[PDB]
Amino acid sequence: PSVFRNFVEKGGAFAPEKGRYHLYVSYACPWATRTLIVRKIKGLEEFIDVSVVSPRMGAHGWPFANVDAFPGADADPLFGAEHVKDLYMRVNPDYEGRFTVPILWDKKTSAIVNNESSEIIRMFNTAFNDQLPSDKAAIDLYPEALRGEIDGINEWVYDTVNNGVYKSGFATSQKAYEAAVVPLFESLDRLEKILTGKDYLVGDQLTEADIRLFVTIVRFDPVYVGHFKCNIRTIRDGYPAIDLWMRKLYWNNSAFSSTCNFEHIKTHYYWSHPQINPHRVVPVGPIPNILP
Amino acid sequence: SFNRKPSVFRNFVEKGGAFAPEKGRYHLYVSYACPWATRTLIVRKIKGLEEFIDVSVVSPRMGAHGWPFANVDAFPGADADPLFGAEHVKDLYMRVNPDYEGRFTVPILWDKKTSAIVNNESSEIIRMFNTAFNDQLPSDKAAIDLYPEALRGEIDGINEWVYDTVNNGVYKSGFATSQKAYEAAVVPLFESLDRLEKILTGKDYLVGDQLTEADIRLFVTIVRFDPVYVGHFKCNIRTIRDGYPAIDLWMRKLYWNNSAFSSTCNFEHIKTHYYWSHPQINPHRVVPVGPIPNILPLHH
Repeated sequence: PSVFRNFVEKGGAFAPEKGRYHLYVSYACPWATRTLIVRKIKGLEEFIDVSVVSPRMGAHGWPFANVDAFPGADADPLFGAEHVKDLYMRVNPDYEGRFTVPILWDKKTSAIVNNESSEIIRMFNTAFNDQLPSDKAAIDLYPEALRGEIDGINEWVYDTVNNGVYKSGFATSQKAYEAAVVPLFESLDRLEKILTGKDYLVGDQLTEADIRLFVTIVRFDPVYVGHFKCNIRTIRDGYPAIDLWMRKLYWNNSAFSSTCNFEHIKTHYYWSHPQINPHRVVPVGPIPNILP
Repeated sequence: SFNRKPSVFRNFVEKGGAFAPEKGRYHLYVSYACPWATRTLIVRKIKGLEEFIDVSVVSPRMGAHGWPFANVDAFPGADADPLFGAEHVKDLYMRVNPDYEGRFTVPILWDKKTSAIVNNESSEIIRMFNTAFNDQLPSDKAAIDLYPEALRGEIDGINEWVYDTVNNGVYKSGFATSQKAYEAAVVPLFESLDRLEKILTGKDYLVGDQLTEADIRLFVTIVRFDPVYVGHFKCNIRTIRDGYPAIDLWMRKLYWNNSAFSSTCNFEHIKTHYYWSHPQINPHRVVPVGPIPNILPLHH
């Protein structure tokens, strides 16, 4: 239940202006990786900067490179912040919500525009088109011919897959655990017969629906199988077409390979959850992280 | 780092000795989840001793007081203690020696006549179940020898590094409290699994093209490798199903073609024990739906 739900739209308080917005993310959080993937498909590395927090979350939440100097992590360049908490309590000092990543930060106002990944990739989809080159501005991860159909698939993929892995690993009872994994793999079987032969989830063109499914499927086999007990079967050997669909987004599209740091992924989940893995031991994991 | 503790009771059921092979004299305390106990049960049915040694099945939900019996924890397939009404396996060790400071492991070979423990080392128990009782068994069951002396050099050879890197290596992988000790155990394990993969390629048994104990000591670990050991012990470099086809296929030929490996294999007891009994590896005691199925069919 994320707060801050404002959009960067022309003629608004948050207008698409170059070098005005900063994106606080982690390479491990799948909702943050959404924003980053879309940020590179449309070439916005000149409109939105990115600070990568350390994956070893704990006690004080997401830390920055000054307190925890993990490879690939950035220090906070806007403020002297040590943890993501500092940006939330900057805007509201009695904020009782959570310190969720990603964060799209407005430098000009010094406030949070949005931290809901579904919308950030969608404002990263419109808004900035006037200032982008012709090829990168042509990309549309949400054309309205197949829009309504995307929200349909994105809705049950969100509930059973994107979030289903989380109610699997974080469940504290056997009953709640089983209530989450079975719909997860049932929807994975439904997704498996969708992507048989097809190369994309919808309409022969890469869409956000592929992206919201990719960031969780890319972490299914390394993390979600062992750490979240989503082990009915693996995407590697149980879902061959889902597997192959994922690897051609990975090896044939730069916005998925450069946005995928398995070190941050596996280190975060296994280290920052002491009540699922008390000794913070990260397995050598499935080798390799992803097949060719 | 995980350092196992050796067994204290190491007497044998042999010739004119204190422990002679007499029908209905010995009681075997086991659990369907313990792979070292499952050794005893596999050998007990290959050589047909179900009328010489009875078996009490301990509840798989170990915890606090160690292995409990069906009277304190009523899990399906678990038995109560019929000889002394014991609540936990600890009681049988403490019965014979009230100043016994060791651990309360299973299996237990109990001498009813002395009211004492004959043996609690699985490596030797499967070897006394192979000798001793041959005079009293039928010809078919007495002919079986899981340790013929022609191959008593290959068996101890393979059994030595299979125990250290595979049988016990899986335990020092999962029970490790540090990243280095974890990595120090998983790498030799899968290295020995690669070596095991090239041995059993084409072959039907580990040594000399016949069912030996070495096949039995390796089976009890491989059959639970994919269900428990991958997720719970983070031994997930590869799975036996899709990474080691010859080890996998070797295991399924012992499972589906020999009843003494299927009837001694209760996956529920296996998966419930490891996930419920280790609150320092899985604090909320949640047992995954696991790899489906527990073991692949004989045609794959």
